[PDB]
Order: sequence, then C-alpha cells, then structure tokens
Amino acid sequence: MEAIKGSDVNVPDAVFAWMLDGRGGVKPLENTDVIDEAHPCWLHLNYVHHDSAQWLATTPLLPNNVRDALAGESTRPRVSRLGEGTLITLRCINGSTDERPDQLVAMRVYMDGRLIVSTRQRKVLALDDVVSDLEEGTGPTDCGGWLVDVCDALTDHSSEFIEQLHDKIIDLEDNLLDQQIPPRGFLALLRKQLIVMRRYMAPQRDVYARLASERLPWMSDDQRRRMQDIADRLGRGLDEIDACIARTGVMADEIAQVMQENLARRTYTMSLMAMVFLPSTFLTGLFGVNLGGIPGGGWQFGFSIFCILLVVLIGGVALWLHRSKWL
Amino acid sequence: MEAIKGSDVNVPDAVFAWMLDGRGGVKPLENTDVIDEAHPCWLHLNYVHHDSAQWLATTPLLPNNVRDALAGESTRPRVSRLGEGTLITLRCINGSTDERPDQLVAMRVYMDGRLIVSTRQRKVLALDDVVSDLEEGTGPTDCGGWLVDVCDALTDHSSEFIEQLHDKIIDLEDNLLDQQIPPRGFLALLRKQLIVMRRYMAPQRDVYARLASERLPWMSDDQRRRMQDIADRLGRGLDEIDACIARTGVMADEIAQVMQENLARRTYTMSLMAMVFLPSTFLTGLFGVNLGGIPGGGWQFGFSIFCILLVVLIGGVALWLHRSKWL
Amino acid sequence: MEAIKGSDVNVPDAVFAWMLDGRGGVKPLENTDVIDEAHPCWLHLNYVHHDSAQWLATTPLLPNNVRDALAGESTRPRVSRLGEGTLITLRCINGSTDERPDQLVAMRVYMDGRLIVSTRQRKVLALDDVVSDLEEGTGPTDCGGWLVDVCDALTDHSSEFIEQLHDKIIDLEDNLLDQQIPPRGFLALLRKQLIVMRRYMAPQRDVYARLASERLPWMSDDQRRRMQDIADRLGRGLDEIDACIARTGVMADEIAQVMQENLARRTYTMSLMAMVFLPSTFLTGLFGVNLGGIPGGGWQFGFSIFCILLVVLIGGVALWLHRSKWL
Amino acid sequence: MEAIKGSDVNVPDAVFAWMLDGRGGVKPLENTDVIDEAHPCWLHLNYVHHDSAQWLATTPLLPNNVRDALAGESTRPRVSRLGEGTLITLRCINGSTDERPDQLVAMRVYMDGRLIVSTRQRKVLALDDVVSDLEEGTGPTDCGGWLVDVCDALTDHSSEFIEQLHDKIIDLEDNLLDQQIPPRGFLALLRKQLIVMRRYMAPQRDVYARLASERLPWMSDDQRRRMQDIADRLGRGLDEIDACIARTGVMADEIAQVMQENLARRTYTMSLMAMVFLPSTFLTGLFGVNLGGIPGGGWQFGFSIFCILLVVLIGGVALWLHRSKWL
Amino acid sequence: MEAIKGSDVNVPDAVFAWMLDGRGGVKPLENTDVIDEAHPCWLHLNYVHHDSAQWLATTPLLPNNVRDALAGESTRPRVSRLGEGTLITLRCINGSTDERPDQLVAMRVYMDGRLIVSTRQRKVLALDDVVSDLEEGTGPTDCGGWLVDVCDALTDHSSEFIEQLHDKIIDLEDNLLDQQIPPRGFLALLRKQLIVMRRYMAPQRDVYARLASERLPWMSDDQRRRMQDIADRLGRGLDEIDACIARTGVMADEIAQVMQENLARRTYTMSLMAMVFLPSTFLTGLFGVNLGGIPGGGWQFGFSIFCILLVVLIGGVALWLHRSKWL
Repeated sequence: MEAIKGSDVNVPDAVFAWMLDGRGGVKPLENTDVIDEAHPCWLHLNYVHHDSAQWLATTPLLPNNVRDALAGESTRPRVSRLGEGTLITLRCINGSTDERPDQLVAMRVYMDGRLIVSTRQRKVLALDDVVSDLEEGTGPTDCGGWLVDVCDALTDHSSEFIEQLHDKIIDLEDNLLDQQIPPRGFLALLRKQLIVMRRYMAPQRDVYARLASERLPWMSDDQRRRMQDIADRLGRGLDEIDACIARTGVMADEIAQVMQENLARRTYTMSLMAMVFLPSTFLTGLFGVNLGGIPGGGWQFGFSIFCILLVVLIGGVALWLHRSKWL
Repeated sequence: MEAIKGSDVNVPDAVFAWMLDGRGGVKPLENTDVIDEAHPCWLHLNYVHHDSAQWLATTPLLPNNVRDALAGESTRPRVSRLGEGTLITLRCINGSTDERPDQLVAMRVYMDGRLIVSTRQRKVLALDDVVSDLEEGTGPTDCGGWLVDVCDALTDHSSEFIEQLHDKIIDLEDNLLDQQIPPRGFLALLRKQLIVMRRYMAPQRDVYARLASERLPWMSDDQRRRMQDIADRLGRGLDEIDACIARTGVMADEIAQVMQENLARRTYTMSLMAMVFLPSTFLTGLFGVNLGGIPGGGWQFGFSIFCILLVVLIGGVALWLHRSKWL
Repeated sequence: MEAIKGSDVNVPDAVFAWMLDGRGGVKPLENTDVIDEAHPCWLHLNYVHHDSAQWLATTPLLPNNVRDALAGESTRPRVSRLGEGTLITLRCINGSTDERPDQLVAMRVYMDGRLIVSTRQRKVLALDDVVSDLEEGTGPTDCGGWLVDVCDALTDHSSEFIEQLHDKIIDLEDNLLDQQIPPRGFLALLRKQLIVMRRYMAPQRDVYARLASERLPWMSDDQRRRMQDIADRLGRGLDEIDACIARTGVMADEIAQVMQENLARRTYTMSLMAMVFLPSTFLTGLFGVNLGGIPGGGWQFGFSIFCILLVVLIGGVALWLHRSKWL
Repeated sequence: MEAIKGSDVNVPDAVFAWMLDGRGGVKPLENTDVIDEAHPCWLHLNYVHHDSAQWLATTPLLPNNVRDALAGESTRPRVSRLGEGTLITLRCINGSTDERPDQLVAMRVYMDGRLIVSTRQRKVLALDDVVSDLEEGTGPTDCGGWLVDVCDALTDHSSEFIEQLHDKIIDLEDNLLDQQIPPRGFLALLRKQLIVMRRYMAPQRDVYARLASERLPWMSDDQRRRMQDIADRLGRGLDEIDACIARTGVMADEIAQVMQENLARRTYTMSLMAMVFLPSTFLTGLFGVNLGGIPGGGWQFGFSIFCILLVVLIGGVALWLHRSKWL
Repeated sequence: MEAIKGSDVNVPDAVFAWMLDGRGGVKPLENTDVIDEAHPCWLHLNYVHHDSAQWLATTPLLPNNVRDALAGESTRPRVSRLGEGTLITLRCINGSTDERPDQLVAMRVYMDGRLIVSTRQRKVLALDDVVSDLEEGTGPTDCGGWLVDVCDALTDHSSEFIEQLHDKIIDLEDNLLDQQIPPRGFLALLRKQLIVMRRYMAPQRDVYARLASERLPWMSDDQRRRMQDIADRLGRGLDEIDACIARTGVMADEIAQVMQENLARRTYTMSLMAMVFLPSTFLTGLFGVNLGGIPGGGWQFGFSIFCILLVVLIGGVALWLHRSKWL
C-alpha cells in the first residue's frame, strides 16, 4: 500500500482516466505513471463494459468486499471505512432525456488519499459537470477537492430538482384559482418523485456529514467546512421537500374535497331535477289511464287546468326550496 | 482587514447606509468615516440594482462563499460561521401588498462586528420597523442591538401573522353553527400558508437559538438572553402553528365528511322519493296499455279506485318507512 | 431589592392582596407592612383595570422585560429566569357555561422569594380554589408551596376536564350500538378542544419539569418532589389526550365509512329499484304506443299475459340477483 | 415504624394477606406477627369496602401522598420513589365475558421492604395466577419474587391479549379472498382496544425500566435481569401493537376503497341502465302522443319497424362502449 | 461442562449437526467427541419432534430461561446475554408458494463459544443456503463466522424480497398509464407485507447492531465490522421499505382519487342524461293526456312541431352547458 504503478490502473475499456496536478490538470494516464498522494489520479468507468468488470473484480489494488460492492448492487448512499480505504457512493438524478420515474442514478467511488475509482451504469450528468469544468483547469486540485466538487455538482443539480418540484407545486395554486382540477393522474407522479427523493437525499445528507464529521487523513479542514455546509445545503433542500410532501398532503386531500363539492353541486341538479320528476306520478297518474269513468269530463278545456296546477305544484315546492331544502 | 475607510463601502446604487452611534440613534454615512467596533455601521443594499450587484460581487470585505450567497438564491434561513465572518440569512412575510401565497421574504446579513450589511430583494416589514426605530433614536445601539432588534421585529410580525391565521381558523366555527361550509377552495391557502410557515420558522428557530448558543465575539450576554427567549418565543409560536395544522386536519376532515353526509342525506331524499315513485311506472303498467281485453270495465268509476289504492300503497310502505327503513 | 414597603405593593384596584403566614392561614395586606421571605405577601390583579395597568407597568418592583409580559399579550405558557426574578405564565381550564370553545384561560405570576404578582383577565378556578383554601388555615405556607398548590388545583381540574372529554369519548361507543351516529358537527368540538388541550398542556409539562430542573431559593426539595410527580400527573394527562386524538382519529374515520356504507345501502335500493324499473321500456315499449297495426290483437284478454310476463322478467332477474348479484 | 406487628395489618374487610417464606409458600396472618424483610408479608384488599378505606386512610405505615391516590385516582400506571417507600401502580386486562371495552383493570401496589400491599377494584386474573402459584407452593420467594411473578403474570396475559387481537386481524384477510367485507363496526372496537393498549403499554415498559435502573434496596440482580428482559418482552409487545395499528390502518382504508368499488359496480349498472333507458323516454316521445297528425301511419305494421330501431340504438351504443365507455 | 461429549448433544431426531473445521468444512457427529472453541459444534433441530422436544427441554448444558425460549413460542427478533450464554433469535423469509401472508419464518439460536444450536419449526431457506455453503467447503470458519454468514444469507434473502416488492410497486405505474386501476384487493397484500417487514426488521436492525456493539469472546473484530455494515446493509433495507409505505400511501390515496374521479366524470352521464330525463313530463306532459279540450288541434301535423321543439329545448340548454354548465 505504498507503491502504485500506472499500468494496472490503465484499463482499455476505461471510459475516463486522469492525473490531478493540484489545479484541475487534464493529463490522461500512461503505463509508466507515478501515483501517490502527491499525484492523485481520477478515474471513471462503466461496469457494464467487459474489462471494466474484469478489472473491477480482479485488480490487486482495492480490497475484496469493495469489489462486488462496486458493480451495481446497492440502492442506497453508503459510506464505509476500510482503514486506509474509503468507500463512498451517492445518487444523482438523471437518465436519458426521458426517465422522470426512476430518479435513481448510481455512482460508486472507492477512494483514498492516493487513487480514486468511480463507476456508473447510466450517464451521470453531475460527473459530466465535474468533467466539464476541469478542461480549463479551474476544477479540483486533488481527491479531496474532487469529492467536494462532485458534492457541489450533486447539491446543485439535486437542489435544482428540488426547486423544480417546488415550482411544479407552487404552480398548483390553480387548486383555488378557478378551483381547476390538476390533470388526471399527475399528483402521484411528482409526489412519488418527491418521496423517493426523500429516501435518497435523507441518507445522503448524513453521508455528507458522516464524511465531514469524520477525520479522513487527506482532506483539508476547509474542505470539511465547505463539506459541512454543503451537507446543510442538502439539508434545507430536504426540509423543502418534506414541506412539499405536506403541501401535496393538503393539495391531494382538498382536490378530493373539491371534486366531492362538484358531486354536491351535481346533486343540486339531481335534487331539483328530481323535483321535475315529481308531477310525473300525476302526469300519467291521471292522464295515462284507460278506465270507464269521469276523470275530467265535467268541465270543458281541461288542458290549461293541469297546465296551471302542475306549476302550482312546481312553484309551491320551489317556494319550499327557499325554506328548508329537505323533507 | 483591520480598519475600513468610509468611501470603500460607499455604494451609489445602495438603498442607503448609516452610522450607528451607540445611543440608539443613527447618522448617515460620510465618505471619510472610520468603520470599527467604536463606530459600527449598517449598510443596506438592494441586490436587484446594478452597482449594488457589482459591489456585492467585487468588494474585498467578505470572503468568496458569501459573495454569491448575498445574491438571492437560497430558501435557507441559515447561519454560516466564517471565523470572524458571520453570515446570517432570515425570512419575513410580505411580497407586494397582495400576495397571500408566497409569504417568503429573503433578507440577508453578512456580518462582522465592524460593518453589518443587509441585502433584500423586495421590501421587509421588519427592516422598515427597525428603520423607524433607528431614526426614531432608540433603535439599535450596536450590531448586537441590531440583531436583537431585527429579530424582535421578525418575531413580532411573524407572531402577529400566525396570530391572524389563528383567528382565521378559530373564526372557522361555522362547523358547529349551521354546519356552514367554508368557501370553495379556502383551506388550501390557510393550510398552505400554515405549513410553509412551519418550513420557514422551524430552521429559523434554531438559527436564533444557534446564534444564542455559541459565543460570538461581539454580543452582550444580555443580548444572548434576549436572543434566547426570543428564540423560544418563535419556538412556541410554531407550537401554535402545528397545533393549527392539527386543527386544519380535523377541520378539513370534518368538512369532507359533513358535506359527504349532506350528500348522503340527498340520496336519502332520492331513496324515499324513489320508493314513493315506485307505482308510477306500475300505474302506466296497468293503465297505459292498448289491449283487446277488459282492464277494469266490470266496475264503473275506477278513477277513484286507483287514486285511492296507490295512495294507501304509499301510506303502507310509508308505515314500513318508520317501521323498517330497509329492504 | 433588599426590603419592600407596604404601599408599593398596595394597589387600590387590586382584586386580592394577602399575607401568607406560613401556617397555611392568611392575613390581608396592610399599608405599613415590611414583607420579605419571612413575610411572603400575595397579590391578585386584573390588568384590564386602568390603575392595575398603571401599577402594572410603572412599579419599580419588577424589570422592564417582564413589565409588558404581565399585561396580557401571551398566547402561551412560559418560565423565564430573571436572576433573582422568576416569571411563570401558565394556563387553566375555565369560563362560564358558554365558553367551551376558547379555553384561553391565562394566569400570570411574576415572583421571587419575597413577592408574587398573579394577574388574570378572565377568572381562574384554580386560583379561585386556593382563594377558597387559603383562609381556612390549610392553604400554602409560602410562595413555593403556593404555586405547588396552584398546580395542584389546575392540574386536577384540567385532569378532570380531560377525564370529562374522555367520558364523552367512551360515551361514543354508540359506533357499535347499531352504528348510532354522533350529532351533526360534534366531533370537531371534542377533537378541537382535545388538540388545544395538547398544545396548552405540552409546553406546560416542561414548564413544570423546568421548575424542578434547577434549584431556586424559595422552594423545598420536597416541593421539588411534589413538582416532579405533579408534572408526572400532567404528563400522563398528556398521554391520555394523545391516545384520545388517536381514538378520535379512528372514530372520525369509521363514522365516514358508516356514511359510505349507508350510502351503499341507499344506492343498493336504487340498484334493485332500477332493475324493478327495467320493464318501463317494454311496458310502454309494447303498450303505450300508437301505431296502425296488430301488437296483441290476435289473442283475447291479454292483461294476464303481460302480468305473467313482467312477473317472470322481474322474478327472473331477481333469481339472477340470487345467482351472481351483478351483470 | 420498625418491627411491624400483625395487629397493624390485620384488616377484617381485606380480601386476604399472607407471609412469604422464600420457597413460594403461604401462611395466613395472626395478630402477634413479626413483619420484616426476613418474613415479608403481602396484604391484599378491595378498597371499595368501608373498613378497607378506613385502614387505607388511617394506617401508620405508608405516607400521606400515597394514602388517597392508592384508592382509585390514576387513569394510568406509574412508579414513585418515596425514599424507603416505593409506590407502583400497574394495569392488567380482565373482566367478565362482556367487558371487553374498558380494559382498565387496575393494580395499585404500595411497596415497602417488609410489607407489600395490593389493592384492586375489580378482580385481576394476574394476581389470581400468582395466588395459584403460591397455594401451589412454588410461587414468590420474597417481595422481589413477588414483583417478578406479578410482572410475569400480567405480562403473559397482556401478551396473550395482543395475540388475541392479532389473530383477530389475521383472520381479517377474507377482504382479499373474494373481498369479504368485515362485519358492521368491527374494526372500530378492536382498533379502539389496542389503541388504549398503546395508552397502557407505553406507560408500562417505562415503569419497568424505572424498576430496571432503579437500584432498589430489596431487588436482586438476577430478578433485575428478569424484569429487564420481561420489560423488553413487553417492548416487543407494543411494537407488535403499533405494527397492528398500522395494519388496521391499511385494513381500515382498503375496506373503504373496496366499498366504493362495490359502489362503482352499482353505479356502473346505473350508468349503463340509464343510457339504455334513454330510448324509453324518446319512445314515449314519439308514441305517447295524442295529436292530429301522421306520426307513422303511412306504412302498415310499424311495430316491428320501431322494435328494430330501438334494438339498433341499444346494440349500437353497446358497440360504442366497447370502444369508448364515454361520450 | 468443559469437554462436553458429542453424545450429550447427539439427538436421534435432530435434523442434523456438524463440526466446524475453521475452513468452511463439514464433519458429522459421533458419540466420542470433544467439543470446545477449537472444535465448534453446530446443531440444528426441529422442536416439533418429541425426542428433540425432550432434549432441548431437558438437556443440562443450556440454562433454564432459554429452555422454553428455544421451544418455539413467540415473535422474538431479539438477543439476551446469559453471561457465557447468548440467546439470539431472528426472522427470515421462506414458505412454499402459498405463504406470502404469514412472513414469520422463525429461527432461534442458543449459542456460546462452544456449542451453538439452532431450532426452527418450518424450513428456513437461509439456513439451507449456509448448509449449501458449508457442504462444499466454503462455508463458515467458526461460530462467529457461522453467525455472520447466516446473517449474510438471511439479509441477502430479506434484501432481495424487499427489493422484490419494491419493484412490484414500481410495476404500479398503471396509475398514470391510462390511469389503470390496480387489481381488486391487491394493495392490502403488498402494503401489508411492507408494514409487517417494518415490524420484523425494526428490531432486527438493532439485534444486528446490538450484536456488533457487544464485545463477545466468540467473535472477531473483523466480524464486528462486517456485522456492523451488514447491520446498516439491512438498515437501508428498512428505510427503503418505509419509503415504500409512503409510496403505497400516496398510491393508495390516489387510487381512491382516481376511482372517485371515474365516478365524477361518470355522472356527466347522470347530468346531461338527467336533463334529457327532465322532458318526460313535457313530451308526455302535453301529449299523454286524455282530456276534453283542444291541446293542439288548431293546427295540422303536430308531430313535426314537437319533433323540432324538443330539439330546441335540448340543444338550447345544451348550449347553456357551454355557457355556465350549471343552474
């Protein structure tokens, strides 16, 4: 655990491989590289690939329990102290352009003061962010700077998705503005994404703090400071989002309340339009009858007689409508 | 970073600045002033404005991680220790004069004992309150008096706000009188405002207690005591408000069941008038036909006969109404 | 704060003013009294009186930060340490017959080892209890035993209030008594008063524990023991009302499903009556028509034949109801 | 206070009283007995009796604050250290066959290191089981053996009861086996029963825990371990029961959703029957008319010609629902 | 007690027993065996067998309280140290195809450094898994390896089960895919199984951590570390599952939302079809009448008159639907 060679880390199926000068150095690896704490080496892999998997399960540099903890196993943000070794993994929020369900994006990093290795399956964009700000050399200095910078990308895109849900539900003032119903099958979607992001950020906050509260031998205390309030930077993100689970609590309840209000104002029409069904029992009840008797023969022009008495009934009960509305 | 000349902090596009005397009064900022513990000064911006933002990003008087932080991006009622630097950022309750949604107002203070700087986007009632207090002449003596006074106005207006929420919901005694329903879409914004007040007071409670817990090098211990019971003042304030989220809990559930049981009474009317109008289709059954036979011709004057017999049918099943009310 | 003259305490608009002998008896206040810890005198005010407000805000006997606190603006209980001074503010359970909403029964006591002040606005039956018990010689000895006995009266009066709503709740076993229904808009009163008992007892419990938390120069350790098990009395009242919001929760849900199943019986009757009004369209569909042809003229006396056919259709589909209840 | 005599504890209206030998034996009382820790004595009363109340209020054994409160006051269990005294009060569950509501079957036991005294109101089968253990002859050794045996008794019977409601609700899965509805009001009363058992058990493993850390002068460390793990045996007791309030949480909700599923079946039938009886009203529209014109007289035998078209409306719309189910 | 003979633990009706070589190997028992920590023996039984029942009821090697505890009686995911003894008792997942209810698959272990013994009632597939691990020679080294390996089996199996219903409720995306209903009586099964696995895993996570924090002689610090991240390996298991109680919380609410929505758009038919149900007292209201007058005889061909005026009623008020849709 004192000498590291550039050859065994040099993988053909490796996606990404770099040196770290201490500035943001863009230097791809060789087969004759000196790798230490003075020369940290970023990697990035894809365990779907062939020799990424073989080198992932066979390399003599990293231990055995972290071999098959590193090729698509967990559903959780673990950290694990391995003496000098340090396993982190934490989750990001992307996919293709279209997977709004399954906000799980794994990214797994076995790392120490000398050599890191990062591994993914689907395309992380936060790792694309930490790539895309180092070609000009303003990115990370070392592995500690790498870790706090990728936590800055994670809090930035995770925080943007937090406020993205937040202005999806703050767009739901439509529940009182006209009392417009939200679209059919919609609140379960972002409310689903909301609670699953509770169960991913909610251990990710103290995986960040469990980084920052613990003294790894190779951060700076400035990196532990910005790590500390970046852990809090996830923290009020997560109380924003369980404020949003409350807000979809009231939202999802009172939309059911207002559609049963639509039931009630429908049964206004069922009530009074059932009171239009009232004189039918005497509409046919005197007139659809074929019997040998005298129902209305005693007075000529009987049509206006029932034509006024049925609205004596309708207007009278209509005057009871402004009195009791029952019985 | 020992002393600061008065023109260095001087910003044209600032809202203003000031000079705290220590007697509770104030003096405006001059160009050749001395900024120290002997002469503390409040300086206030509006970071919407242009050179406000330029000085906000380019001054040498505050570190990098508070440079962008005073530019209006977090939903975080946060304190951030920067050694001698001390950032706080707290929330108030306004908008324009008309926004009952979005009761969030950001105010920010970067702070050391010499200069204190408050930046806002929109206006703050509390900052106006300590304005009228400070050209009144018995406002803040110093920066400690600044903090305890601005927290007195923040807690005072927030406590008044949750007070008028409390009498809006204790005004909801239409549950008992008439069982009168609240207006269509009205508890979504009371209950919405209520939970968002939980989210913006509950980190603010321990931003207050997190101020009063540590020993900053510039407060009096009397200001720590005032800070302490004002922290608990907002604390049991939010105990009133989640008492109110329980009270909108029962209130929303019982309005849902009371209009639901109103609907149940409406279909009770539909049921009773349904079995009252059983014999209408049956009277069309016996009497609304066209056959080559004898319907009732063997006995004269059947109109009195059937208009008796359906009525005694209705009264019979009406005795089964009070008798059974089933089947 | 070494000696107090009998006129500074003396207020004309004072409701009560007393002299704790230490023997459990009492004496009224005189004008030339020297009161101390050996002569712990007593007050009771009503701050809505104007001279009560004047002495309440202008006396030199209590500091400024508790001057306004005794003037009736709280929504809450507290205890605030003021060095030698000690503030408690504290709630009770009172009103006349027509105040079962708004249990806001305030009771404020600023005190030390020598003097107390006990201000109210509306009457307090606990203070009425110890006023009913101090003249008979078996009241309190001094201020420690005073607020001991005060907490005795209000915690067993609040305890019997909690017991009273509890016997209403256990009087709601009519849910299984043939599903007998609570009155229209009634559980919002028990549930509302219940949770407002949770809020106005819950900081009160650790007001009491916060009394016996520290040593104070005017209690006994026996009175601290009395304080802790009386806090145990109240806190077990708090678990009583916690289980009452639970049991009231399941009550409020089951009455809603009782309304749902009664409505299911209403539309059960509407379903069976709908199948009873299936032969409307065959009834008029063969018989109420007016066309130039032969519908049933080919066989004489067809009244029994449509009686037979609609009976076998109705009883037939009733047998299909006995087959599979649907389709 | 020392060398307690048998005449002091001799109560005629007591239920019984014995000595504890150490073997689990049993010996009745005399009037010349030496009650010590070498010969511990159990007393058992029924405090509703008049002389039981007289000795209960007037004995020179136990102090004043445990005199009255031992006779029917606490709605809840507790411990209370009284120096040498140790008040305990527990709760068990019994009745006749008919008191399954009101599971408050109390147990008030003042403990002193020589005389231990138990008062009940109604009969408790737990102490009946300890009675069977002691006339059995291998019951309690001493007051410590008394305590572990009574806690084992009502711990076992509490565990059997929570097992009884557990396999009541594990029978409640015919609601997935062809969705058999639970009987009327059945969830409410056992849901009530185990939630008041959350009002008892969560105040019971804490009174056992305040037996656990409480190094009493008369416990044994073996028996400390005995009521330690029998305390946590009750601990997995109440995690069973709040798991069961979750399980009747879901079980309470899903019967409501399946209730509206059956309601959706019958308004499915009301919908299709309403649209299939739309042509009835237009049949009366064309054929229930008495006017001087030519409705359909221009072609002979119109009965088949409209009996076809009503069928093609019915089967036509019946083909529209097989593609749309809507409008 | 020291050199315990293999004949003492030899049971005829044992399911099996072996030694542990320290390599993962397997050797059957004899009756001339010396058992220690150097030769660790594992027994596995089935306590329903009467010979094994007599053995574990009557063997003199294990203590008294663990005798009936190992006899298979109660829902115990717990641990109790007995000095040199150690009772652990855990829960797994097994059954045939038809035991998805009753997820209790108990395994019980009395153990020490020397003689470690496991009882069960129904088969555990995790114990079968470690049997398959040891019979090939790659099983556990010692009793500590036996414990951590059987924890690896059953946490792997419980972990893939909580994964299994975790992606069974992700197969509940029919909620927005056409808003397709879940099957009738289905979420009580899945929702049942995840709350019951909160009931099981929630004491089992800290039976694991309570093993890990307990310095035991028969363990190793490597197995303590492996014990601790297998403890948290489960622990992210259970926050996955209460995340899933939230996700079936929103799912179970919105299915009632969407099926009442199906009722809601369903009674559009019972609104517009109700206002085509109103003119039945008009189209027969003038025309199904038998009276001696002139209803429409003054103008010829009345059939094309109402044949258009019912259209100017229906289409006109149908245009009032596009105006206000109510009243």
